Amino acid sequence: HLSAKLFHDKESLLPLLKFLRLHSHQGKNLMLSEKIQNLNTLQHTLRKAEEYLAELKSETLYEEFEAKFEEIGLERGWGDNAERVLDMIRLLLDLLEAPDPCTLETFLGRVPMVFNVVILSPHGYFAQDNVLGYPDTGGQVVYILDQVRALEIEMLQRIKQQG
Amino acid sequence: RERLNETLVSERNEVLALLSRVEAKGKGILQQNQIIAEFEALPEQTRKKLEGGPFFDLLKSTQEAIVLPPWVALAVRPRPGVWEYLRVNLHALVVEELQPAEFLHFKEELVDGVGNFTLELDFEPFNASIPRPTLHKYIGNGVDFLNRHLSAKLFHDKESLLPLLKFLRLHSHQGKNLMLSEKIQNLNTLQHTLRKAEEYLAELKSETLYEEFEAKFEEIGLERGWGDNAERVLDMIRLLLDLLEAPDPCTLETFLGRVPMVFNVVILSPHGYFAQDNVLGYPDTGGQVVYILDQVRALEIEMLQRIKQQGLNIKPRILILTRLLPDAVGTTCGERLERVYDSEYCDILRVPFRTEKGIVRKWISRFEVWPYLETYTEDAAVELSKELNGKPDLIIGNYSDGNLVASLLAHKLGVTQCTIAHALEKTKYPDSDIYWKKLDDKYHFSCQFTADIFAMNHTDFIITSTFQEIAGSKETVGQYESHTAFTLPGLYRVVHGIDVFDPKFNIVSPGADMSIYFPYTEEKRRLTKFHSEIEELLYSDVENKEHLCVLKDKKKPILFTMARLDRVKNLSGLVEWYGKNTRLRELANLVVVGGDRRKESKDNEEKAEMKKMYDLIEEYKLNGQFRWISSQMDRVRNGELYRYICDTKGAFVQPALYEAFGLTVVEAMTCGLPTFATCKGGPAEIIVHGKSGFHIDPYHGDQAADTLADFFTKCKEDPSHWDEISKGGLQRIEEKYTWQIYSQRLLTLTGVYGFWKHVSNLDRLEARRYLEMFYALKYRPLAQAVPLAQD
Amino acid sequence: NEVLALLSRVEAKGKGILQQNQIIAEFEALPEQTRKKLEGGPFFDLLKSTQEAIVLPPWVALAVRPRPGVWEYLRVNLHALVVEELQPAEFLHFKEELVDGVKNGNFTLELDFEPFNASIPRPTLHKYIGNGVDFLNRHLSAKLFHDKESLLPLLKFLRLHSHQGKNLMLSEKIQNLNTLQHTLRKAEEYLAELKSETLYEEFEAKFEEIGLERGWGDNAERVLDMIRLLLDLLEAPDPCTLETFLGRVPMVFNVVILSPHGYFAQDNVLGYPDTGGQVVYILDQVRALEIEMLQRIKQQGLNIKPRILILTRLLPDAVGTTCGERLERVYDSEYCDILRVPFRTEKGIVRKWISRFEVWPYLETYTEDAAVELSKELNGKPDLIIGNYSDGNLVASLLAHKLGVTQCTIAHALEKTKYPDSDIYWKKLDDKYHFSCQFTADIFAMNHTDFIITSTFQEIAGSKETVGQYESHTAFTLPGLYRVVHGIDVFDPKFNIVSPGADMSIYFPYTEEKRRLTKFHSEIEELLYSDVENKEHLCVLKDKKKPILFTMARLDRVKNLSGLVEWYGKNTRLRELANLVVVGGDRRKESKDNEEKAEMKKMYDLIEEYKLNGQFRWISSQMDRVRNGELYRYICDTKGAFVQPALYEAFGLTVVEAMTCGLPTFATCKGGPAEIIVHGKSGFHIDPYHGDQAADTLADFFTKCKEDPSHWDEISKGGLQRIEEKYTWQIYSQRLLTLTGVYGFWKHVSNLDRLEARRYLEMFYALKYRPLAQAVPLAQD
Ligand SMILES: O=c1ccn([C@@H]2O[C@H](COP(=O)(O)OP(=O)(O)O)[C@@H](O)[C@H]2O)c(=O)[nH]1
Ligand SMILES: O=c1ccn([C@@H]2O[C@H](COP(=O)(O)OP(=O)(O)O)[C@@H](O)[C@H]2O)c(=O)[nH]1
Ligand SMILES: O=c1ccn([C@@H]2O[C@H](COP(=O)(O)OP(=O)(O)O)[C@@H](O)[C@H]2O)c(=O)[nH]1
Ligand SMILES: OC[C@H]1O[C@](O)(CO)[C@@H](O)[C@@H]1O
Ligand SMILES: OC[C@H]1O[C@](O)(CO)[C@@H](O)[C@@H]1O
Ligand SMILES: OC[C@H]1O[C@](O)(CO)[C@@H](O)[C@@H]1O
Ligand SMILES: [K+]
Ligand SMILES: [K+]
Ligand SMILES: [K+]
Repeated sequence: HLSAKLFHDKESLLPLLKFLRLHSHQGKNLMLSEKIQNLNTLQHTLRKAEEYLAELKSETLYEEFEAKFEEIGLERGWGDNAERVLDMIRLLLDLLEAPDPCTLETFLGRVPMVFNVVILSPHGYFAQDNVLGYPDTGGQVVYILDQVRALEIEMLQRIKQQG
Repeated sequence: RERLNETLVSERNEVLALLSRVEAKGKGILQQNQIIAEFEALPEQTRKKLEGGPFFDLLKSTQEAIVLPPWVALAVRPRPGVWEYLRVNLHALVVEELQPAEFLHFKEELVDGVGNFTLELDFEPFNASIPRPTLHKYIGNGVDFLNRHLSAKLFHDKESLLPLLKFLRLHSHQGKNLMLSEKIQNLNTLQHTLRKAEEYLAELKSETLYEEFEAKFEEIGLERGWGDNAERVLDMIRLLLDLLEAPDPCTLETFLGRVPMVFNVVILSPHGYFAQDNVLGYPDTGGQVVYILDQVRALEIEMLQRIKQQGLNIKPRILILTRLLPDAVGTTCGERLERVYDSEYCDILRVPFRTEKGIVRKWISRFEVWPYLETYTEDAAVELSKELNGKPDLIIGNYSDGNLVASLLAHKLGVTQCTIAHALEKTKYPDSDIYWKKLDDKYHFSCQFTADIFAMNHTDFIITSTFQEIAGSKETVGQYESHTAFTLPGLYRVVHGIDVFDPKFNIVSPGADMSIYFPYTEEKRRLTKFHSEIEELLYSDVENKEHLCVLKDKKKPILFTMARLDRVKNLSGLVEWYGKNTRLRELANLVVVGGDRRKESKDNEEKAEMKKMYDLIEEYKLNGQFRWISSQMDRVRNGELYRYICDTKGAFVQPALYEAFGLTVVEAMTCGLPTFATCKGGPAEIIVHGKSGFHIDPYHGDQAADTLADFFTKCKEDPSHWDEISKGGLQRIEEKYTWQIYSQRLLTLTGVYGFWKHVSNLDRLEARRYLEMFYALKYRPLAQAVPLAQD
Repeated sequence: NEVLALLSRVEAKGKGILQQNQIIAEFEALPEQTRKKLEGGPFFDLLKSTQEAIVLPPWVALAVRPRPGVWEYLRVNLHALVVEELQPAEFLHFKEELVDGVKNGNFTLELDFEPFNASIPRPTLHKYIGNGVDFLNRHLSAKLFHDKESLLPLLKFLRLHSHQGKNLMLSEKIQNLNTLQHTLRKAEEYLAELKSETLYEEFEAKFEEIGLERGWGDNAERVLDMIRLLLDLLEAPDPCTLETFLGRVPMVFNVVILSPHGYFAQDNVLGYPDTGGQVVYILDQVRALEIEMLQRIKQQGLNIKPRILILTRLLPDAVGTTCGERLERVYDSEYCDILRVPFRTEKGIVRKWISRFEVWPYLETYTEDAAVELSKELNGKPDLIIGNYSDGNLVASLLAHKLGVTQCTIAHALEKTKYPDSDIYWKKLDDKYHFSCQFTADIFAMNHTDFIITSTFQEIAGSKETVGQYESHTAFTLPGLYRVVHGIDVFDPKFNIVSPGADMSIYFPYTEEKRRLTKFHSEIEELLYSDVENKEHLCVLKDKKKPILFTMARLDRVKNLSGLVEWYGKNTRLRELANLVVVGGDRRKESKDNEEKAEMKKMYDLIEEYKLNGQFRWISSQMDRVRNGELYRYICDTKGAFVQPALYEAFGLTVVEAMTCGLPTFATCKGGPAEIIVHGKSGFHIDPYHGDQAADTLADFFTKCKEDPSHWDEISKGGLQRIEEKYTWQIYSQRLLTLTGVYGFWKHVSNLDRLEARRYLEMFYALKYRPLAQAVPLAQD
């Protein structure tokens, strides 16, 4: 649905830009800067970013080309090296041109997003010992402990990969 | 309009940048390419240039510098497919940017000097239907774009889905019903029918043959064409259910590619001597022929598998329509119907040219066939009507006459159309657009350019062999691209000819037949049966129509080339470069194959070119370092010939002023022979300089010649150097140019565009009338103008 | 009735290879058969509605017109039955076989405009034919309704609107619908408290600050109304409000009118070949258009001085006329001038008058020259361009294109309908009439123009039984040249019926004595009643007391005056009842025109053959409208009648002129007069194809009026009332100006989709007209 609504409808694409422009965490600005006010300069910048990066060595750290990026309106979060920033930028360019579901998902999943997570489990005796089997204390408790542990490994992984 | 700024740098660099803008004025009343615009005062400048700052922008990318009265106009191309036209004047200031139609006005004043209501062709209005990619990535990728649009349009729009239903509902072959029967009158029942089918089918065994459930299917409204077994019928049913629900690009393409569609194929290749033997190297007879022959073989094999897999027994037929030449002796060009070697279903179908005085017997040059094509279309319609069982499912045009005809044919018969340029003469003959009038009596370029612009927009999709054929490179303009804005002063002005972003361009790269051309290093496969013949061909002391001069030293590496002999192929030029460079003549022997000296020659360029070769031999005293070999018509022996050059550790050089694709380049590499190809056109893309081969510049040949001397010099020092490039090439080929994926791609495209054709019928209706009128009132007159051949 | 149709289909086959019209198809077929007719069933109506049937040996093709604008094409084998549906293109194949022996080339050009115009949905109703502005209004109204993207055009339009560098409406300060909104409200409060009559000079200082430029009104009351209209459009657009506003915005200041052929002047011309109602129409038009134009410019609070140029051809050697001067003021106007530019070639300018059928090779250069010459005359560029007839429409299109101006076209006649089967038979007519050129320009300007003005409904869609002038251009073919599958649509929103009128100061009832111009009587008496035969008038009337059967017109084949003379000549009863007075041809000089020259011989001969002396007075061209008006009123005095026996008449200003004077009129039923007159009420119809009946009908009128004198006065009154209601110049000027505004704006909205049609017509002009035009032999001095 998004993939289709996102195809050459300008009034449709703006939201994605607002998203990336407003996107920030803990006072640090992410993805697009405030210097980018519209799809036009967004398209322009992304392109300008592609040309440049295409030339650098794959494993080049974001820090190197960071100076240039900050000028043209690009803040952190695209990737840790040039290779990863390259793909991420290429994907977004694609969403602006010819949106498809695989691309839409793959990109929205890559944007560093989940940092702080709140999980709600009020009832039962929720603990890591001397609990399981008490009234109301059961698979939910077991499920949630396994979940956060797994979830934390991924979140670190994703935070690292996006630089 | 950013590029009109970096030039305002006259305020900073002025006393310098108005110099290069001068030493151009010191050429005068003309135009010149980057080679000239750049290599003029820029290199010929003094250290008082120091212009390697902000200004190198426009110079470095400026396609043509057109000198005029005090005003000089530049054409600047920031990115492929984007054009800004500018004019300042020489010494003086005030440089103002120009509109497209206006920039052409300035080009026309360069010849005629001044026809107010003189025609403008503009196609941009006639296509705004689907939007167009602004992204480099989608150039030559258009089907991927059309898919994504089609997917979107199809997504939950009731009315929007109906087209797909009707498509499968009407669809049929030779009166037999395929896909959906007439029972399904709306999406409601189709949704329901498909669902019930999947139920029944999901239950049965994987390998269960269609015949089992055909009974049930026929009952519920489903005819054949879904698959041979149940496993395949299931997949197809799911694909469709999915396009009904939540369409996506991968699915749409997959399903549309899969529907049984292409059974009868019609291929137009009228000009030249089209045959499987005793032809190649003749005028107009060359890579287009080789390409079509490999093409149909591959296409047949894929078609057969698709038909089998979909649960059909239908017999495919592929016809190559060309001209019947009753008088070409020693060829088969006189026989109406001929089976293509190694195919069951591919046939050459020959139809004669005629006027009201009866058939026209003699061979005619590809530049002169125009008057004959419309009657050819009529007559071919009739003949292919006779041979074909049912009508054509796909029509593919080739080159200008072929594309012209295939357009007419497809309009007439109502069939999906593809075109393949194979070359575009406007890029091969520089400024032949602006200067067309003085060239017309010889090349009749007025008809061709018209046929080209006509077919280009008339076709449903276009196949190209490279990206360069569409948008070229970052530095230089593409072959199609150069047709976007041009003028033929006095005739008409093309404001928008074609758009490098049009969703109809698809790049499908051909290959070389791998049983003919393989690595020289496989001994088990070498054809030694041929070595006597080849030893004679290269090294014998007999001079005759088969070969001229002689090689004194038989152990040198051979510098090899092969091609039709015409001016653009530039074989004479290479012979000169070689002649002048003494170090190179020392290291290697020149062996050139082109032109047929067994018979007196009827082609203008060929004749001219034979004259130069004859002279050059005398001028540079080529005897003993040179061997001039006549046209080699047998591809099989040709394969062994390439490999043989490999044994000597030589190279293949292709010195053309422009080369639209260059199969010989693909061939040489496939054999493992290190290749030096021209940087103008396709080989620029085929070869990665230094890795899979090298590039040379036909405009600086003395440099080309010495580059070659460096290469041989290195290999004598380090023989592993020769091997390095040999492998580079072998790999590039395996990676890029091969026939396997070709047919699959081609069939899939036909499926997608065929359906697209039906949705979008309503908005192309205007462009259809436009194109009808262009042909009627522009082409027909120009063609009738062309002199008839005299028997 | 499977046994019957095989019969009529036989009778129709017996006629052989030809086409037959309903006048014949079913006219011979249905009644001329046995009593086997029994046809009151369904299959009857099919034939009864058939416009033509083209019969070839195995087959007959039928064009069926159930309702105006609605066509079906069918074929039937004359044996075996089997009716078969047919596409317009396939039906046209038949005509092409009928003539050349085979269809036009398989790849020969088919003109089809349908896919082009389609930008806006077609009206299906009879009511909207000729009413197109009404329809375009409901469309814009809706497209405008609460659509941001759709209101911008109106802002952009109003923001760029200017004249001669003086800004109008909105200034550059207003960049968006929001500030426009805010400003209009701000402007609304202000003007609400002010006195109605406060002049724009007062609040002018204020408006300029908030971005409002001049042209909203002359006083506060008017600026207020207008601003509120715009508020409404931005809020809740409706058709009436939209039109009113668009018609109010000051737009037309400079007007360019194209009328190149004939001898175009204010005196000493009318009745000369090619010189006739088109000239009259245009003169009355500019006069009235100027008045309204001044009216509006004042009201919107502007001081601009209008200009109206009528571009025509400079004829240096036409003597006795003013056709030799470059600039001429139109009598009774401040701002209207005739502007003459000469025809020329490489060899220099061409002196001699050239017939309308021959001008084509000259029309392109004319346009270029005209452009240059009107650039000198006009202050600013043209705000409106009006094409007239074929050569005029052709040149009006090229100018409109060149200058980017709003284009209207007025046919004034369409030759294809005047010369039956001139499309299918075009080839044998061409050396003489060059219809390949003309039809080409017709089709070209018809589509190229922004809107079209007609003088009658019949001019578009005809009547229930008969095809319309434009309607006949929808599907037609010119064997060997090209095929027109869809050339025009009778329902096209660009059509507008705006009826012209007769100048009310020149033509009025014969019964107002104070107004009659008696100073003319001496002359007219000699004109009608004198015993002298000369180049001014031929023969002589024996009895001055009989009523006069009067007609006046250009003298040519189609006006069919030699016909009327013959009808009258044959019929003794008519001859005793009244004298025939025919005004046509100028016999003072040698006639340089083909039809007129031949038409004169026909006339002369008839005079001898029918012994016309004593009953007949043949008068030369009366070139002065003033005396002519009185001449009309004199015919009234005798209790005579006006008769207009054309084979076809596109509109018929004479018929109007007659009726306006109170002179009972019998006019041809072929073409415009059919709509103008209501048989038995406003006058009577006659059929030029049955003359002897036309005559008898006239004799009957006169016999009646003799027995009952008050019967003459009934028709007289009916004619007068009819005119008062339908044909008058007053509204014309309002409508035309309004239309120019609505269509002017639509230009900016629809521009996206006329780009396609624009390139289509460009190629048609370039590769079709030009070549044809150049093929026409040039005149030689
Ligand atoms: O005495 C007990 C009972 C339960 N469990 C664990 O609690 C979870 C029960 O989850 P399940 O989904 O099976 O049932 P639920 O308690 O969620 O209804 C499982 O991990 C059990 O191994 C346990 O560790 N000790
Ligand atoms: O004397 C000749 C000349 C041509 N060729 C073949 O003709 C084709 C030429 O194709 P290319 O694209 O290189 O040149 P084109 O003729 O298309 O311009 C290649 O397959 C060559 O092997 C050949 O076999 N013998
Ligand atoms: O000898 C003539 C003939 C014509 N007229 C005028 O020319 C016009 C003819 O217009 P109409 O539309 O009736 O016929 P048209 O000439 O336009 O075909 C009328 O105003 C006539 O009064 C005239 O004044 N004197
Ligand atoms: O009904 C299942 C119950 O057990 C839990 O998994 C907790 O162990 C909860 O979901 C709920 O209290
Ligand atoms: O223009 C090059 C020529 O050679 C061909 O490849 C045929 O061998 C054609 O494309 C064209 O006739
Ligand atoms: O075709 C009728 C003729 O009469 C006119 O109305 C002018 O008197 C013109 O439109 C045309 O020349
Ligand atoms: K951000
Ligand atoms: K079917
Ligand atoms: K304004």
